[PDB]
Amino acid sequence: VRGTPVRQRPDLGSAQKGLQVDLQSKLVIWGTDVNVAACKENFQRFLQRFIDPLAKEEENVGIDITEPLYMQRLGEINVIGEPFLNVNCEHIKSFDKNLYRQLISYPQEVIPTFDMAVNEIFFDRYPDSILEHQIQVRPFNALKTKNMRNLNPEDIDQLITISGMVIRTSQLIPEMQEAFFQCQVCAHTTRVEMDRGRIAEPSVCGRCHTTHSMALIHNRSLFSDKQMIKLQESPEDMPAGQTPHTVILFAHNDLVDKVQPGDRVNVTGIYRAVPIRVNPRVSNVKSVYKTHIDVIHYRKTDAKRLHGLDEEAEQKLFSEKRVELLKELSRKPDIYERLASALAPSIYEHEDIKKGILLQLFGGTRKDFSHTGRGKFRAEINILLCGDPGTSKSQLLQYVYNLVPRGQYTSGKGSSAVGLTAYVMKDPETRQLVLQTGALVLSDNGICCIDEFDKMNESTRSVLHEVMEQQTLSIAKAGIICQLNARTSVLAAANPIESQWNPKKTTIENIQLPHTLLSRFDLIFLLLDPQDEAYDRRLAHHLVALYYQLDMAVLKDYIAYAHSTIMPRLSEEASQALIEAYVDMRKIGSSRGMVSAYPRQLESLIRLAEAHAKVRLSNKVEAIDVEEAKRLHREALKQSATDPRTGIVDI
Amino acid sequence: SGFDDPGIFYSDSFGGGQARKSQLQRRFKEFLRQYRVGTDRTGFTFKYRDELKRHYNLGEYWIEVEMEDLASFDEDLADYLYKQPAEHLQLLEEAAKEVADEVTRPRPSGEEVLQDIQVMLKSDASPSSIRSLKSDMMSH
Amino acid sequence: LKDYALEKEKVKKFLQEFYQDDELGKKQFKYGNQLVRLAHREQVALYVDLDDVAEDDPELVDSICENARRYAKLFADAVQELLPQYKEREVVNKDVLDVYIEHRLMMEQRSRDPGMVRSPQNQYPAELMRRFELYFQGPSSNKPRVIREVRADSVGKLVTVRGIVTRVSEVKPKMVVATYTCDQCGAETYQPIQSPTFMPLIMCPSQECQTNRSGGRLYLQTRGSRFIKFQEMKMQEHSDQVPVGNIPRSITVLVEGENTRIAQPGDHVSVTGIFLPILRTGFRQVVQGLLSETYLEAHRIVKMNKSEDDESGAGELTREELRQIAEEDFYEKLAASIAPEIYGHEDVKKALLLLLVGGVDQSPRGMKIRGNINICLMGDPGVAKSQLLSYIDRLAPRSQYTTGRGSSGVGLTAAVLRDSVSGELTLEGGALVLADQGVCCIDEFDKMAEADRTAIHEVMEQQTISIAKAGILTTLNARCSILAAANPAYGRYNPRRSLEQNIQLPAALLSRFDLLWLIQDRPDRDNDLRLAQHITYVHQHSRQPPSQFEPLDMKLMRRYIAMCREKQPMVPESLADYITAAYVEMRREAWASKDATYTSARTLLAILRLSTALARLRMVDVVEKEDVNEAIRLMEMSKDSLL
Ligand SMILES: Nc1ncnc2c1ncn2[C@@H]1O[C@H](COP(=O)(O)OP(=O)(O)OP(=O)(O)O)[C@@H](O)[C@H]1O
Ligand SMILES: Nc1ncnc2c1ncn2[C@@H]1O[C@H](COP(=O)(O)OP(=O)(O)OP(=O)(O)O)[C@@H](O)[C@H]1O
Ligand SMILES: [Mg+2]
Ligand SMILES: [Mg+2]
Ligand SMILES: [Zn+2]
Ligand SMILES: [Zn+2]
Repeated sequence: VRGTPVRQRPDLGSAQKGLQVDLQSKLVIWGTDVNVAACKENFQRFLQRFIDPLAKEEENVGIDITEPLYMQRLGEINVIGEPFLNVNCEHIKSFDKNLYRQLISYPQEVIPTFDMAVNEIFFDRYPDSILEHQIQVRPFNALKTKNMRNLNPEDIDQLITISGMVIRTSQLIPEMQEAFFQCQVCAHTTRVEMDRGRIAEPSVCGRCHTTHSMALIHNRSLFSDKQMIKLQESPEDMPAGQTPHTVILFAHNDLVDKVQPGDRVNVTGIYRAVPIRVNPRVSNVKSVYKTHIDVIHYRKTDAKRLHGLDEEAEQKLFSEKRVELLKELSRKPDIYERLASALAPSIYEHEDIKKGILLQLFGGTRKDFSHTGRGKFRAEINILLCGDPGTSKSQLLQYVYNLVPRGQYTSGKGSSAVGLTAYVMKDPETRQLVLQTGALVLSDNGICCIDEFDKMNESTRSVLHEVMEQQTLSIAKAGIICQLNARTSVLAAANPIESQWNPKKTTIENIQLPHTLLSRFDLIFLLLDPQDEAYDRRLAHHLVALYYQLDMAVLKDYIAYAHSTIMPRLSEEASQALIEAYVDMRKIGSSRGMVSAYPRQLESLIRLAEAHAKVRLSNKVEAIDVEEAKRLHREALKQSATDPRTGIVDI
Repeated sequence: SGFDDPGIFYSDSFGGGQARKSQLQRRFKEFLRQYRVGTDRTGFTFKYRDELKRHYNLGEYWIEVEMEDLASFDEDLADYLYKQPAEHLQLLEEAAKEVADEVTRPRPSGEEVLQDIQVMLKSDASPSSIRSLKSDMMSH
Repeated sequence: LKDYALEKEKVKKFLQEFYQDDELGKKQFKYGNQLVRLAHREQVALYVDLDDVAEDDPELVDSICENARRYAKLFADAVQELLPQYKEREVVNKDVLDVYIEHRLMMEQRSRDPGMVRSPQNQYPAELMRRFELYFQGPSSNKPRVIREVRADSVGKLVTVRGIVTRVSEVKPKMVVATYTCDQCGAETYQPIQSPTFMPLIMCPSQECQTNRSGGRLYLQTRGSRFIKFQEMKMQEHSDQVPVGNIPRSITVLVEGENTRIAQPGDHVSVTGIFLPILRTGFRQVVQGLLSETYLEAHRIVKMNKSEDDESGAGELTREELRQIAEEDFYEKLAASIAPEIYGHEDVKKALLLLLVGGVDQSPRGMKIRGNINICLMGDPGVAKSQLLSYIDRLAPRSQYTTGRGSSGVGLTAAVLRDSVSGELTLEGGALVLADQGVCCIDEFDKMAEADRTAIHEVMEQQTISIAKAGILTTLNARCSILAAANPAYGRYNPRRSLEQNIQLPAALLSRFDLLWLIQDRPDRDNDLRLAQHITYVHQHSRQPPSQFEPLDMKLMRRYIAMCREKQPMVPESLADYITAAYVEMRREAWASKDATYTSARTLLAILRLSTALARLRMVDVVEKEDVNEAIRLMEMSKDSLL
């Protein structure tokens, strides 16, 4: 302590009695097995000398041999102003297993001890540092609770980690922390802090001794931020017949507005049980309590996903060694093919679909057309997979769904128009009507996978027009009028009319989608079945070999680096290549029953070329990028196998 | 299920300038248990402990407390009794009930319920005039 | 009328010296051993079988079954008094509640004053410091009652009912004793909760705060309080015990403690418990009087008769079942035991057994292939498709049966519905969720709504249900195998039209089915006479005609199938070429012909999971070539009727 303010922690709840009990007729807290002194000293021992002996990557500061991992973090807290220490509970588990057991079991008593220990260590050195408040420790990565339905009343008030997707976040709620009073008579003022969740009103002023003359003045009081979050849990254990679960989270002061709807997050917090009133206007409570998490920490990183937008925007996400390795990869002649092949490794030789999906994961160049009157340009790549069944479209959509952050999966008739855009429900915790987003807004900066695109009625497929053209969702409903953001990539899979490609019908007759809607997709991959025996044999071997027996982290970091730093711009010779390509492709597609080209396919080419240049870490779009855009656009739609009169045959 | 109601239960108060009345009552209990009269030559006896024992076993349920004994053992308690007799005599009598309980324990059946003890009190101070009972002496 | 001190001595005597030869003939004290186990906190639930009590005190069993809540309390008192003398070591304090119990006990000892008589309120409530929970197992001499007929004359009595579970809440904490601390004293205050609601206390009653006449406001806290796992289910009358023109009646079962998480919706269960009232005060009651709701306070919940449980953990059995499983014709015997009253359809029954056993789910580098076999019986009128489906429903552990459009829409998928314990919007699953890891029998598949056919697409391949409608935005989880029954395009197979023009399924849905079986009944004198003799014997004797092998009881079939289920076999490399060649040959003959269904990689995957199921039925850990041969042969027999 340096006289630095020790701000209260609403995430730990209201303080308890904190009675000290001696177990001899040593001085544990009543009902616990922790004494504050030994817990504090254990944690200091942990902070001073803990080294991860197995982890060397993604530190960017961590010397990871230097005796503290965490006092390096304290040094960072000195360099930056933020007074928060995120302690990985697995580290505590390694160092002191009993301390870990105590932490997850009595967090409300152990975490404040951790706070005192951290501030003692920090202000031992850095004794002239200035912090807007003392350091607050945030333990994360506790032993993951796989299914939150498995939690018992034995687990109430313990520290748990869960994962799921943020569904709704409330508006910020002001929570009182210190009340302000004035006497209506003498104008003498006093302040009263929250004590166990209530304020004791002064009831006599100490100046003019008038009974009940001090009045609470709300806007001179001190408040804290609170936010309710609906999180749809993503359990790793899914017992038979169990429906999906929504858990209430409450974030406080600084974790408020830290996650947006559609974000996948690991949340560490305290499992709380709270009483329900029988009416809002009485004080009787039910015998059966309801539960929520008081959020302690948000972890956005996931090993199996790509980096989220919050991570990619973080300046120190890569070490210099990592950036050099990524750039060295970008100099490889076939980095495009390597990265494409790293996608869906269990799917057999759909190399062009995988290249298109890679370009979709990279995306085109975000542009600010705001001074041009034009509007907003869609930098997202929309792919449609049309092909006869059994050709692994749903597997590709499932792979992309399970790989990106901010993704959604929709199939067929299970979605409606208002279920994709937005609707009003009544929050059953506030008794208030709140607006909930649908699938197309929850993937606002991600990929929406629409499966069985064709088996999906035109009512809900009209919603896609504005999303795919203008990246916005204008809703003019009864009272609420706004323009939701829907900057999604669309990965759609559909069957032909008659559910199987028949060769007697032209491509347009056989896809059978409105011809204005097909122009919104910038790749239409025709996943057709050649009646080919060699391919049968090779696929059969892949599939059977699948019944007995490039990295991801590098792919993840490569894509994150490309999104962070690379903003490809068209070169003059790329400009000319695009002009010629559009004119040629428009000549080609003007044939009988082929998918025609509109001025929108020129922008499709631009997006694909920019994405491909971004794969090279190029920062400059060149003729090779436009050439690959043309080639990908032609290979999808099988325009080499298409005659200008009729359908296609086989490759 | 919505028919019965059990009681409200509580525990002993395990854990935890102007002393609270519980503490004053405890000091009164200590005074009654531990106020010793006599000398090691003639022996020591605990005056009020065995007086409570004798009176209770006879069925008396009262004791006589000298205010100088209390003043010597605990001068603050005697000051409380003089200034605010009403509440501190309630404390002292409750203390006497407890001490009598723990010196007659156990009691023959029929005498199972513990009795209230009246604490009469005396002093050696010279009496004041009945004419001196002015208004400043009210509630003392 | 009766003296409960003597009853407590009676139940103590029962608990201490009742013995049985259960342990392999060795004579054990059945309940003393458990008193040991739950004195060391290694057990929570003590199920007091009332058949054991009846062996030596049937009058006690009568008293128990007549009050049943006095006696649950008596038994808890008696066991709580017996626990200290059965404790042979010191509990390791596995829990957090245990620490509170230990601290409270130690403080009580510390300030004991053994001879001083403390107030009746100055004590720990019994329920606060138990950690065990005691339940009755109904006497078998009590015949189970019907939910409709459990009425006011059985309030307070122990009854046993059976029905389908329709609805179970989530497990959530029910306050049993609310603990408070004071801001002045340091004593704890306890408020045992009996009602469904309670008013939290405001002022503390402890001795110190009464002596001091202090404010002493008390604060309700979850940390010292007692919660119990609570769960509310709705259970429904079985169909064959409803009056004639009626609908089935429900009963609310309040499940708490260790009986939670047993029943799931869709389960057939037998519940033993006390029929009890809830005062129902508060309303603008039309009628004067103390009217109340009712519920069954569950004591024993037993899944049964299709969702039997204990056999699963009792896989060890007689030497017999060893010898039949070892036999080579075991697969034929299990197939023949499927609906023995239906004559013929031997290969159909073999395929159905494969659907029951299922293949092995693969999870290679994040690209899931499901081991479920989906079968469609595309047949003529009156060829026993519905009878086979209804049988498979009665057989499989988690099976839902769906006809045309009674269970359409959210009757297959989920819906959001209001609850009662929390009053919010819970998600309830339909047939595809109630059959999440079992079979969903879709009768009249061809006359199904197009929205439901689309949902079935996504279920059959991705094994989920994606809903993005207004109230609901979830991906449900539906790992079921679809047994469908349908008629050809015009209700009867027309040999003058093409095979797919008769099936009337699109290529995508037709490929969703691992085995699609055509069942035509061409008349012929011999086979029709044999079918008629079988059917007329079944009518005459209510049984199938005797054959060489007696068909297995449906319990044995369930146990054999379940014992097969945990037998994941691997396809070896030595079969890779054989399987690939079979698939290629099948694929080539599919387009060589002009009367063939759509064929794809799913055809390979069907071979592969069918052969895995066949390997699993032989309890082997690798697939052999005979399994692949049988898979191929079933795949041809599926369309053999065309010839
Ligand atoms: N080229 C391939 N690579 C890997 N797996 C394949 C390939 N082709 C087919 N499969 C396998 O066959 C199955 C195809 O089902 P999937 O749902 O992926 O196809 P689909 O195109 O969605 O079919 P539909 O058009 O009927 O929806 C999957 O299990 C997949 O693993
Ligand atoms: N092979 C058979 N063995 C025994 N009984 C049979 C057989 N075929 C038909 N039946 C009898 O015929 C009756 C009708 O059978 P069911 O209702 O199952 O026909 P279905 O296949 O459902 O026809 P639909 O396609 O019209 O629904 C049943 O009572 C059944 O007992
Ligand atoms: Mg699909
Ligand atoms: Mg039928
Ligand atoms: Zn004043
Ligand atoms: Zn108190």
